[PDB]
Amino acid sequence: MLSRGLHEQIFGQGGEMPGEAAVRRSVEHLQKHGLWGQPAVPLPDVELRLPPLYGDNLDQHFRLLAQKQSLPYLEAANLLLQAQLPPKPPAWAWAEGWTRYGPEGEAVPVAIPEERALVFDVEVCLAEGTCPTLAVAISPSAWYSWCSQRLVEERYSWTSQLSPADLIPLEVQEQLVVGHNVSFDRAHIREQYLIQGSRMRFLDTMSMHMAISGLSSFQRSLWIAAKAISSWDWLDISSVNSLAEVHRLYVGGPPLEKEPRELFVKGTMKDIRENFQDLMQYCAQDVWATHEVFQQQLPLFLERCPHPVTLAGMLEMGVSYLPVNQNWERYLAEAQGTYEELQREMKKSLMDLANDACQLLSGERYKEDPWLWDLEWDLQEFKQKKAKKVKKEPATALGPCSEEEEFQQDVMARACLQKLKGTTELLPKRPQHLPGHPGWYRKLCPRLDDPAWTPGPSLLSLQMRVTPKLMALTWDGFPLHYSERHGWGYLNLAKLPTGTTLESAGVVCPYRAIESLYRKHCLEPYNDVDIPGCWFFKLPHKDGNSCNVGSPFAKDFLPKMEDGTLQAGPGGASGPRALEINKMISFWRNAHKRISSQMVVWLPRSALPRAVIRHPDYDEEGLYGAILPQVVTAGTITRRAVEPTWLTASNARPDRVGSELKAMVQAPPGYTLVGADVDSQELWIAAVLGDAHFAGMHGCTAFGWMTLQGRKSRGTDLHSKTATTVGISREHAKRFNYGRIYGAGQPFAERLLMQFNHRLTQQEAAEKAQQMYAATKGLLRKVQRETARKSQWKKWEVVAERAWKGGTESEMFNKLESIATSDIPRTPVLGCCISRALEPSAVQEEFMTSRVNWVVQSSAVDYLHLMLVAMKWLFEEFAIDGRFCISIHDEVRYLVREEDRYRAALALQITNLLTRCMFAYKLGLNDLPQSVAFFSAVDIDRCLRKEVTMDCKTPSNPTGMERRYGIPQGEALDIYQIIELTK
Amino acid sequence: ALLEICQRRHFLSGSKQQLSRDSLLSGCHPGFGPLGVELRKNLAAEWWTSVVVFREQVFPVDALHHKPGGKLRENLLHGALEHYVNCLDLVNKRLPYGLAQIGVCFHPVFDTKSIGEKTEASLVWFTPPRTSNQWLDFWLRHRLQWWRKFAMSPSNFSSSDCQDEEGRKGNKLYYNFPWGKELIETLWNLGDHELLHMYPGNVSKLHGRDGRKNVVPCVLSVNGDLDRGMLAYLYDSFQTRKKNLHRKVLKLHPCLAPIKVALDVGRGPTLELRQVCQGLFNELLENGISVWPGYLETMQSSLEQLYSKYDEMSILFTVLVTETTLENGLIHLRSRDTTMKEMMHISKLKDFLIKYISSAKNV
Amino acid sequence: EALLEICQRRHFLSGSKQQLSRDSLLSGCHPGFGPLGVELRKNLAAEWWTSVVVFREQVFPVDALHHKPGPKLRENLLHGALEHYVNCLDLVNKRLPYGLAQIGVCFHPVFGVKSIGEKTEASLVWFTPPRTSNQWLDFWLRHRLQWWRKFAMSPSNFSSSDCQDEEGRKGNKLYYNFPWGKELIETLWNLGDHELLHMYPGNVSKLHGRDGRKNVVPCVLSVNGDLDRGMLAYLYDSFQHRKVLKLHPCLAPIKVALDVGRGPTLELRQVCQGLFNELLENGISVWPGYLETMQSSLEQLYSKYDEMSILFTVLVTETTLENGLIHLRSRDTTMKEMMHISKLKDFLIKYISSAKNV
DNA sequence: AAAACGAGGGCCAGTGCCGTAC
DNA sequence: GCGGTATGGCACTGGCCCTCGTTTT
Ligand SMILES: Nc1nc(=O)n([C@@H]2CS[C@H](COP(=O)(O)OP(=O)(O)OP(=O)(O)O)O2)cc1F
Ligand SMILES: [Mg+2]
Repeated sequence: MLSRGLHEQIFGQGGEMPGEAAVRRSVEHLQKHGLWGQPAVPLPDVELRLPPLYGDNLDQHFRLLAQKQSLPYLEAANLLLQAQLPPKPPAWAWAEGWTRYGPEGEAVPVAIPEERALVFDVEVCLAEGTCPTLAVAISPSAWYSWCSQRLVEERYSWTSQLSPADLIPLEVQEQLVVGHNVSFDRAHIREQYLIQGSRMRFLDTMSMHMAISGLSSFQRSLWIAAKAISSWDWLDISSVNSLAEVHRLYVGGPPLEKEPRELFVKGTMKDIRENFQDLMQYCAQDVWATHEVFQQQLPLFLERCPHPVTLAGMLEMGVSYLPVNQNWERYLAEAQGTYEELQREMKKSLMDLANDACQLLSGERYKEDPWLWDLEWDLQEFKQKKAKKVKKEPATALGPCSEEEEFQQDVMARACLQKLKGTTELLPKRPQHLPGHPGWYRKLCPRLDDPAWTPGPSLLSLQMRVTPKLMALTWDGFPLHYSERHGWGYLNLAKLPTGTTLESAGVVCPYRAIESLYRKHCLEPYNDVDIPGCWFFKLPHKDGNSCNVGSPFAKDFLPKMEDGTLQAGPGGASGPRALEINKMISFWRNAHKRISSQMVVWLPRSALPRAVIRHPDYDEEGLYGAILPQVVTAGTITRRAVEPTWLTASNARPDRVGSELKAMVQAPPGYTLVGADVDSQELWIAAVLGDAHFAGMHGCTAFGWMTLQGRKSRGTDLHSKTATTVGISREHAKRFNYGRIYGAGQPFAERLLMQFNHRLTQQEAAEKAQQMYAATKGLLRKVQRETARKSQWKKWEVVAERAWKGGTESEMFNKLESIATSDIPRTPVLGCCISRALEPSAVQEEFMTSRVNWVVQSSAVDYLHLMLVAMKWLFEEFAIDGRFCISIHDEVRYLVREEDRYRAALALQITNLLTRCMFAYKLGLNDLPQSVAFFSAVDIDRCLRKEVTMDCKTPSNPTGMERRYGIPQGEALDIYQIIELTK
Repeated sequence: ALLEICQRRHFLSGSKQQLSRDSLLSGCHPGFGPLGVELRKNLAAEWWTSVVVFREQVFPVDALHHKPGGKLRENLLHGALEHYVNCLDLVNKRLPYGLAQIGVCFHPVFDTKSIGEKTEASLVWFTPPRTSNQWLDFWLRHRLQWWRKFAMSPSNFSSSDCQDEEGRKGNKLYYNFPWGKELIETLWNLGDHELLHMYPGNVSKLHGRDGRKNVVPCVLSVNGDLDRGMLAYLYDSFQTRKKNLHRKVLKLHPCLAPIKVALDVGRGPTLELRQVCQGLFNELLENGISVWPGYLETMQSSLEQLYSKYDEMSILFTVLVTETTLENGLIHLRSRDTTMKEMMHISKLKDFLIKYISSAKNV
Repeated sequence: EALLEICQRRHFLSGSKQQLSRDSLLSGCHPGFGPLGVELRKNLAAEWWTSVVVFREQVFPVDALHHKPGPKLRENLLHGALEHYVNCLDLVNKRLPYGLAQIGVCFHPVFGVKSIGEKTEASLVWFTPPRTSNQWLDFWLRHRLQWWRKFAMSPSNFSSSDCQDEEGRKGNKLYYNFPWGKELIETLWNLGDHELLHMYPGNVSKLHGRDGRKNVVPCVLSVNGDLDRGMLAYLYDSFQHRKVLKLHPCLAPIKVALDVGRGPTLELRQVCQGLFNELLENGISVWPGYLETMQSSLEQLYSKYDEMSILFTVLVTETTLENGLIHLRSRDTTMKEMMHISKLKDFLIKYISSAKNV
């Protein structure tokens, strides 16, 4: 009820738009495909009083909202554009706080620069950060220069107080701050760390550059190489995200000079004050260039992104906020401790293996070792020079008692010792590494004059290339090797000859111990090259490999390590345990820097909501603070979020060490976070882009029908339906489908599905061939399928027909290519064009996949923006405290309070509904399906995570530590209306 | 189960043949050798360092071996509990706080009538009831961590979570001997019962300031058998397939190793500026590093003999002084972990040893 | 006197009200020791083991059983060292005369009903040929007297007496003046082979060790010092309106203490924690009076730190958070000084190392 | 006595595989 | 015919530049 899925809506009375011929073609298509076994399972319809619409459509609703949400900031930006620049001061003031430079650049002592808008770029001495030290900000009126308290030489104690730069004005409109990578400057604002607020928003010129004339990473790689027939025409219309480069692009003026010494990151605080004036000047050049770039970008961005939704969406997306406490420091300490312990164990075992293998140097018995014969095995003893003379050999030149009368013979032996000592020091010079030990052992040791010297052989690895060969047996064989790739593994007769000859002089290669080792292995070039494992003699070549890259070293083959082949020796279960140790610290190895250096400002009990103090938690001399995620507002593609740490933050796994990083953002007492994850966005997006192109309804496609048919709650989604084939649940099937949509390569899908299912290649290939039906079909000498009924002809002139291309049957890739063929903006819907470097005008463009992905992912990002502005619209209109946002592409979490959590979740549901209806309206019709209108999962609890129930590794017991629990949602939240008076 | 000959030949234990696993686990052994009691010395010192010194609110306690009112003490917990009030006075009633002591205890054993003594290092941790289990988990992890280092195979040491007959939580520590696991340290959370029984009159002298309020202290306790631990490291140090060539050597951690370096005389014979060996000797012992003197000798044998003799004693480095060193000043050196000849300078050798131990203590 | 009371309030001894007399302290009866006394005894035993490890050629440490091997507690610390004689003959390769040192808790009966007392003593059993036994006995006499003389504030307080009998040919006893009564501190005897020949008959062909191509059963030297009596000795030796215990730097339990001066601020605690870690990193016992919680007066604070025999007291005021300067204050001179916080470690270490002399 | 050339180690950026998220 | 979009890390490597000893006025 009705039309195979619709809800009671007041978003337009009409409407059909029947398309009888179109729906006849769709029904006929879905019959021969063919799906006509409807389950007939109507979802429970919801009847609630919707919030006031402003008319006429929801398009103008979101438009007016986005406009009124970004009007003051647009006014401020316009104040920046028509700003007449006063010249730079002749000298910078060396005083704490802000200094106003107005007429003739005089020094006016100021606490807070009161301006509607300004540019900004903060400086910070990395030698003892992360505390700000310098700052410069220009305004439409005059200039400003801020200095930190680091003007007096003291022995400071940095616990990250409220020392960052003050910028916000007090009440007892309003602010806008622009700058290159503005989030980093935001993280150094005194009033941005408060739980409440804020009126001030930020505008990033880097993100703006990315939106206007951005480029992919692959494009960056060959852009900087400038130092595929028509792939070099976009080289001068775009640039990398560097400030000097983006200035040379949008302003095209003289190349700005960068600090040659990099004093803010290479030097200390000492050499900064010596060059204070200069550094200030550099900062001024930076904020000036940033100002120019902004001035040139604002109208361009406004042109390419006409819809205000993207603007306001970009405004709220930059003011993220992560509340934390002492549990953060505890997490750092415990995780680092665990990491150091596991690393201690691993390196101990490896260096133990490396020590006992060093004994077979004497005498020349290493040549027999099938693993140890490639490396050095050197023996050095250098050096000395002659100074003593002459002509005499220096190489050869039981009585019981009780004497003690020679009391001072001890100091005689001592004097002899010291006199002997200080006469040999001038014989050598620079203390080299230990020559007695072999070269492979020298390389595996820290230098003697190194400040961080550890005893014995250190620097063991995992993932090196010496130690894996040092011990491990090799796939039902003995030797492993490396040249262009390591041991071949994972990611009609054929013959190959053999040969063995000597000529001198090369390194001796044994091959008998190999055969004997194979004999010992089976005690429990051809043949045995297909499925079994064996190594030849020399050659060296492939002779039976599947991977076209190699894998140094095998670090994700646990199921191929705990099944026999392959194993290690010596010996036992040391192999799989070593792999376990590697897997555990895999995340913390490549993130510990970003996590530990992740700063956080603690706010005192004077500058926090007293309503939290009233709440029965202090807690026991506990410190509460927060950190701004520091996120680039828009990065390719398409204008997604870009953040070094929190976007690549590991989830909750009982294996990884720092896996709790996500669940450490603990909401302050009295407050709780309420978030949601779109299920699903890009799949349903592609579906809609198919059905809206085919006809008017949403279920008029073979692919677009299965998407909006399954429910994750006690049911089976499309991803879950493909995961139960079988099939592997569930993320793997997601990465199979989403990989299929953007280019289902036969060998890629092959090795992928075979990697995830773990079986044999034939049946797998059969499954793939069965699943490749979706993309089939497609289009002098050519593919045997054209616009004509048959390909065979004689001298038939038809070069005017070879311009059409598109797949058939199931999928809808034809539309994704239709948006990828337009030489004009290509903006659906909304509705913002990107990059003068990917636009097929004056570009080959040969970047098809990146553009399809651009289409769908842009739909996802516009979805994000819509969600943001929608959530913001009914958070200020109604009494919902806590508007701070924390979004990750698909998911989005708001920092609310414990008494307004259900109404906030309700706001989330409303938001999702309105956004879905927007995507439906932008293509027609306004009507939308049932099992896609509302969120299925809404997380409401103290710390943010994936599922409502959370376990961990490092703290072992989650609720054991001061935590709570989560609550699934749901259908019970649909009883609390948006009105304040509920329950 | 054949390294015993190495323990007898080089006295880390008694030379008596009657040293069964029972006789060693019960504490009825005739006694440890010099290298053995030195190993236990350094182990106990390493306990004292990573338990008492670094962590504040922890003070040494001297409990007696008997009672004023024949059988002796079975545990050195009670004697530490007796010193609660005074140690509360020196800490100004600021709990959590602990009392540690390394003393020998006497266990009655019915051999299937005798009594076996064994050295134990115990720490009684007086902690508020609000944070008892947290300190229990803390000390579990830190004790287990302390025992998992110094090991060539930390996978042997394990922990077990167990409850009392009443319900009190506790944790045991095991080491995987070749014949199975064995208890080496025990951790328990006593619910302030014994302290209440000891002071029935005024319970006011037991109240400890948790912070904003005074509370009755919950009594945590961790007792670690250092004899079984010494034997555990002694077994762990000793080596196991297709190695193609084997050598007898026990790899003890350079921190708890009985004898650090070994000084000898090579080439041989050389008279009589060999008094420099005495110089290096006193210089070495002055810095507190153990040095074995290879002066008066009957061998006069293959270098492999005394090399294996030093590897059976887990001696880290073997410094050799010959006449060429008397000429220039570059003595020889042979590491135990990796048998390899290496030339070095004298004071450079001293500082190399000091830095070796100091850095070995670290990561 | 007024010394036994400042060892109760400063936790050198255990809490007692009746068994706090000198006679009960001289007895093994206890009320054992407080943390300060334990640390003092540990440093004392450490210096004891150090003063015999520098001794050429080699002396092996051993540990004896406490109870009777055949079913009872030990009185002397000689038997257990005699049991490991034949064994330790192998390690010395039967080459030269040699000794065995050990520190242990021996017992002795104390006299209603009678009880049992404990004493921690350090013994050395020096096996040496009969012809060179007396000379080596005099040697050990001198070295032990000098050993007690080094850490002493007055060498005249320690005395050495000679004696002899029918069982022991020549013996020497080390006394200590209190001066409420000179007391026994250490015994040095020259027991014959009878003691050793009594527990190994026979076939006594194992006992005689090589002495320059000569087989001879070695005479036994019995060194036996008391570390408790020594502790009390140095305690009475350090007692000097002022009430300050001036124990030796190398012997003093806690050698430094640091508090704060400015009102309770977290930064002060951070700096003090830093100095705490820095000082403990180089093996320097430090008392943490910055906990604190009030920091009342400074004079009673210095009085408390002087009654605890702390070498130097450190004060971390608010100026330290600017210049790094800190308020030192000695004990032997009680001079209020000021110096940078970075050069404190080096100063303390150098001062401790300067006390190393004989 | 004095000028010159080759060997050794650190700072530098580039490259190849792997780590995670959506 | 092609999974896409981002963030990093570590090992390896080779070329730049320095230093220091050897060979040379
Ligand atoms: N490998 C992936 N490529 C993708 O393009 N996506 C895209 C990026 S954004 C969108 C959201 O990711 P999700 O993990 O939430 O996947 P989903 O929404 O489709 O499914 P669900 O809601 O999480 O159940 O899916 C995800 C992948 F895992
Ligand atoms: Mg997502």
